[PDB]
Amino acid sequence: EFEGRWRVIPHDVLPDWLKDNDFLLHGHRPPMPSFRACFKSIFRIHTETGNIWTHLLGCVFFLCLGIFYMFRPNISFVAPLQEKVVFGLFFLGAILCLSFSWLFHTVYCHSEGVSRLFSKLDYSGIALLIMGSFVPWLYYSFYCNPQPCFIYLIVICVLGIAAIIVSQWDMFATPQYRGVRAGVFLGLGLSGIIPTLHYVISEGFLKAATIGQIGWLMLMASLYITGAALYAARIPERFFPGKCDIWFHSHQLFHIFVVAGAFVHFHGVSNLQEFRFMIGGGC
Ligand SMILES: C[C@@H](O)CN1CCN(CC(=O)O)CCN(CC(=O)O)CCN(CC(=O)O)CC1
Ligand SMILES: C[C@@H](O)CN1CCN(CC(=O)O)CCN(CC(=O)O)CCN(CC(=O)O)CC1
Ligand SMILES: C[C@@H](O)CN1CCN(CC(=O)O)CCN(CC(=O)O)CCN(CC(=O)O)CC1
Ligand SMILES: CCCCCCCC/C=C/CCCCCCCC(=O)OC[C@@H](O)CO
Ligand SMILES: CCCCCCCC/C=C/CCCCCCCC(=O)OC[C@@H](O)CO
Ligand SMILES: CCCCCCCC/C=C\CCCCCCCC(=O)OC[C@@H](O)CO
Ligand SMILES: CCCCCCCC/C=C\CCCCCCCC(=O)OC[C@@H](O)CO
Ligand SMILES: CCCCCCCC/C=C\CCCCCCCC(=O)OC[C@@H](O)CO
Ligand SMILES: CCCCCCCC/C=C\CCCCCCCC(=O)OC[C@@H](O)CO
Ligand SMILES: CCCCCCCC/C=C\CCCCCCCC(=O)O
Ligand SMILES: [Gd]
Ligand SMILES: [Zn+2]
Repeated sequence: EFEGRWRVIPHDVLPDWLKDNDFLLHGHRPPMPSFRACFKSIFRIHTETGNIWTHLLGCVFFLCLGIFYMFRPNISFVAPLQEKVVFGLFFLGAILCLSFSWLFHTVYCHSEGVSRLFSKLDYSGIALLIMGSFVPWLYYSFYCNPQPCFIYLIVICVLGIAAIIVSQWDMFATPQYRGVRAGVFLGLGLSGIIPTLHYVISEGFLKAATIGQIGWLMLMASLYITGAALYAARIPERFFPGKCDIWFHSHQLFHIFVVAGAFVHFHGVSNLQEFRFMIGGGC
């Protein structure tokens, strides 16, 4: 098309608001204050191609998975309205996170102001992913006891809202604060260790590891700590500058870790429900 033609550019030519990873040396999209060109650029090769498509493709996937769940027969659930509301909040959190992300990774190169607004929606989406993922997990983990279930819900929501308020600070988006983000969100998700200690302290290592939770929760902490480590350390683009530029750089692998992470997490709480059903609502 002879409308909105652009070329990829090296890092040095990017304005300071687009310059974020000095290991992605070429393949950058230039500032294009046209969302027409921005959304058309989804069908182009560049540093954000994979970022766009992993969370764009992953967003339609959670959208389908969250629609199909809503239309599940109500005999499957002990309390289908309640049980569907808890999963619903996880699914919305998963959908919003991926949407804010693929939208931001798309309209990113548009302007400084636009990238500034959508990056704050992008960060905020991570916090809503963690918050929402806790809701069905606490519903089944603290099923027969609601004093911790209520407290831990407020704890994850008070922490998540703080993370979301800290995401509005413009320093938080700078590449000097990259480690601070990987710690802020990593801390948010790892704070689940509080209710894990508490659950284990009252059910015991038998009632906790027999029911898969311990084996699953560890893999989840692996995905969380390995994943955040990649983002903050910029691996592998640190070891192969200008070679891992279009495919397989850290932000791209991190997207895969987020979609995979939210799938492992869904399959986990979709087991706590398959189990709570095989036992009914007894206390
Ligand atoms: C003559 C080349 O310098 C032109 N070529 C540059 C890229 N490489 C090599 C390089 O990086 O210099 C050539 C390989 N090429 C097609 C093929 O190999 O058949 C892929 C498409 N590219 C995209 C682009 O760069 O805009 C078209 C322009
Ligand atoms: C300049 C861009 O318009 C090229 N662009 C499309 C065509 N290429 C070329 C190929 O087919 O070999 C595909 C693979 N390519 C290798 C390479 O070109 O170095 C990746 C890196 N290039 C950066 C660069 O070209 O300097 C970005 C991709
Ligand atoms: C001043 C800097 O420390 C912070 N600033 C970036 C400055 N750029 C400079 C450039 O990169 O050319 C100007 C672009 N523009 C504003 C304008 O129209 O002057 C966007 C809004 N600004 C507001 C401001 O200018 O303070 C946001 C942050
Ligand atoms: C959660 C998903 C939400 C939907 C995301 C968007 C999907 C559809 C995308 C549409 C892109 C259409 C192009 C939008 C083009 C408008 C911007 C533009 O360049 O305007 C120029 C002038 O009007 C001003 O100078
Ligand atoms: C559209 C409403 C359908 C209602 C079905 C009612 C029965 C309950 C359904 C349970 C889940 C069935 C398996 C479907 C599980 C979701 C997978 C999905 O949709 O992935 C999206 C990708 O294929 C595309 O990117
Ligand atoms: C889908 C994204 C996740 C966030 C929630 C979105 C809000 C959904 C709002 C309204 C949906 C109205 C219809 C809701 C339909 C759910 C009940 C249903 O059909 O169960 C199958 C049973 O009939 C079998 O016994
Ligand atoms: C922010 C997201 C919150 C969740 C929104 C979606 C909630 C799910 C919607 C409807 C579930 C209704 C379950 C109600 C089950 C009642 C029993 C019945 O008679 O079932 C017949 C069914 O066909 C009725 O659905
Ligand atoms: C983006 C999403 C962010 C997280 C939103 C958090 C909202 C929390 C509020 C309500 C969650 C659904 C509660 C649904 C109502 C629960 C009532 C109940 O009987 O609870 C006892 C159970 O624990 C065991 O049976
Ligand atoms: C996005 C949600 C991800 C999952 C939910 C929250 C994640 C919580 C974070 C970390 C929990 C990791 C648990 C790792 C295991 C700790 C429990 C423990 O001490 O078990 C004793 C047994 O090993 C004895 O055999
Ligand atoms: C959902 C289950 C876990 C999935 C993997 C999560 C990885 C660890 C979480 C946070 C650390 C990375 C912080 C990224 C902040 C900037 C957001 C971005 O643009 O990607
Ligand atoms: Gd400015
Ligand atoms: Zn991202």
